[PDB]
Amino acid sequence: AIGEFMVSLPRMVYPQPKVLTPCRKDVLVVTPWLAPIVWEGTFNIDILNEQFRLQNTTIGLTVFAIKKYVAFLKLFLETAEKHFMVGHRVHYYVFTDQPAAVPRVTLGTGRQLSVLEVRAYKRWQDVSMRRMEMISDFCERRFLSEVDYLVCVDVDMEFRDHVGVEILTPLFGTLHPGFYGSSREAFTYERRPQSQAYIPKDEGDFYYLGGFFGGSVQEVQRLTRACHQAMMVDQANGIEAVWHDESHLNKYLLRHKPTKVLSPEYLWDQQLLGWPAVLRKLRFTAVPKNHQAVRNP
Amino acid sequence: AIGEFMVSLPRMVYPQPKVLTPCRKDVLVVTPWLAPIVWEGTFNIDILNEQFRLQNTTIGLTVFAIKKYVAFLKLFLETAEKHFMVGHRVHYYVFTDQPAAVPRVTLGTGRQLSVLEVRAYKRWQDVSMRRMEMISDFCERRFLSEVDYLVCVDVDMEFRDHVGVEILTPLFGTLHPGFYGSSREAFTYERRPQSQAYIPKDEGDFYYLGGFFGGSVQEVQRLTRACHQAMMVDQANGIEAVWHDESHLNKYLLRHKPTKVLSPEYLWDQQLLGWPAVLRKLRFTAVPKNHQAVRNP
Ligand SMILES: O=c1ccn([C@@H]2O[C@H](COP(=O)(O)OP(=O)(O)O)[C@@H](O)[C@H]2O)c(=O)[nH]1
Ligand SMILES: O=c1ccn([C@@H]2O[C@H](COP(=O)(O)OP(=O)(O)O)[C@@H](O)[C@H]2O)c(=O)[nH]1
Ligand SMILES: [Mn+2]
Ligand SMILES: [Mn+2]
Repeated sequence: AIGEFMVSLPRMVYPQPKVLTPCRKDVLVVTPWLAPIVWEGTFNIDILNEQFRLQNTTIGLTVFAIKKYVAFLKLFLETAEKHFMVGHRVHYYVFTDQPAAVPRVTLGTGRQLSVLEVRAYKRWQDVSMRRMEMISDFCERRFLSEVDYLVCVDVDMEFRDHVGVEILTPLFGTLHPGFYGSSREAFTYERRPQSQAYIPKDEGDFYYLGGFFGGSVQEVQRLTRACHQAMMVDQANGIEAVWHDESHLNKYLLRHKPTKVLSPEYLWDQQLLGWPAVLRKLRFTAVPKNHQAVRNP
Repeated sequence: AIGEFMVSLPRMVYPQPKVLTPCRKDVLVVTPWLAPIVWEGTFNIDILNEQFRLQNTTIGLTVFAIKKYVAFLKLFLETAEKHFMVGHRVHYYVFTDQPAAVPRVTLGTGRQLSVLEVRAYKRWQDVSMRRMEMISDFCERRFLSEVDYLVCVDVDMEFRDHVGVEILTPLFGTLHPGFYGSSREAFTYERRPQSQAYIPKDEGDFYYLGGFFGGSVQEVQRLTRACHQAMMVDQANGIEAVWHDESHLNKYLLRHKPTKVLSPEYLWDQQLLGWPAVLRKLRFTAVPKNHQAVRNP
């Protein structure tokens, strides 16, 4: 449940937060609209686990495995079992054009998996973009009755470390690992005024990822419906945003500020970007792929 | 309104938040349960004003002026007009045993004041404590229909600088200016196990003030009802907590973590504590008083 009566926390023994000692002095840990930016060291997971278990929180995790990307599911799901919301109720929703190719992964107690068959688009861009329509369609029925929060991620990934209830909030995005140190004029937002995703060079807070966002079911429904509608407008006008669904997600999160922002710990590419000092953990990471080969027949 | 459909923010030009630059390196700006700690420099008030004006937010401010404390109202209200939620809808609720002693203060547009007559208790401790009952009684009727948030403060105070929508959240407390640098064993929590306010020496996050707390009407109703009920249990058992309503508020906020914490900028005593470097602003400050004289006939 979200927003129900909250029972008292039990007695807990943990280190006192000290007002005159920051958790992290090397990074921004709160946005200018007072949303936490989630980095290792900023949260006590024991307190958060208590809060969320006392609400019997259920988390849905959506992942698309269309065409050749079914090959990524086994590692994705097996590592999710090790690191994603362990001890909490989890419902995986695997969207695929090949139900028979979904691997048989052994799940911990209180965790379930549903396979949702969908159509495969020819263009990888359309496969990526149509996730917004598909997620919004499934919010309207299944998700509202079955989960409290939705977490929507790419499949070409593996969990390596804890991804837990610290991320949960009405609406979150994740800082793209390529651009967290960049100035806004360098962000690869859509820059053509003819697109609904357009952001001028003097606007923007952060560059968020298309591959890891989420929130309450209500807020995820809103985001995905808005991005789908914006994409349909662009299609009618003969324009496709430079980075597809990610461009639209960035426009949405500029105008509807997220209530938490995840640091790049939560989506990293170690082959491309290494392991900087500012990252104490690499939690969820890119699996190397040959883009041209895996995206086409 | 709270939790209604949120329209898009307009285009705004403001400084980009930089991920590799903290707003404040000298203080903790987020709690271990991912609640912001509100200090100058951590928020862009223009973004926040937009968010809250787009929801047509109404803020109630409760203040008790019982017996001789009616003398503090003129300065309290006149300075509130200069600094408290300016541009937002405000409803002041002045609880008093002397309606005719409430000064005629000129209010800005969109602001109103209601005088609520209540009984005066003999003991200043009981006057302070019974605010919980009185606030919870008035939540049940007036406040739920009239305001979105409640802010509950002491009267023996003046505003000197901005106190605005940065504070608004489901539930907040304020760091006591005497103890923000103290270790938890030094906090003046109730230490007798016989009291409902009891907190052991190895528990506690912060020492919060009885004089400045608030939140949504629902959460303030919960807090005030719980503290009143706990006080009634103590009374039946022949014990009065060491710091009265403040002791109970501290117990409640230990077990029900606030969703924002206000820094001591928001309740300061300059005569007792000066103006430390860590305080960039003194927003709401103690008016000097002779405690013995003003609390008794
Ligand atoms: O043929 C495809 C292309 C894309 N995707 C899905 O769309 C996501 C985004 O595409 P991709 O991971 O290639 O984008 P990148 O991370 O490289 O930006 C993938 O993770 C898959 O979940 C898919 O299932 N099959
Ligand atoms: O005779 C009294 C005693 C207390 N109060 C109210 O109770 C609050 C708390 O008391 P006080 O300010 O004396 O406490 P302190 O700040 O000194 O702890 C005051 O601000 C008033 O709002 C009052 O109205 N009349
Ligand atoms: Mn990917
Ligand atoms: Mn006072």
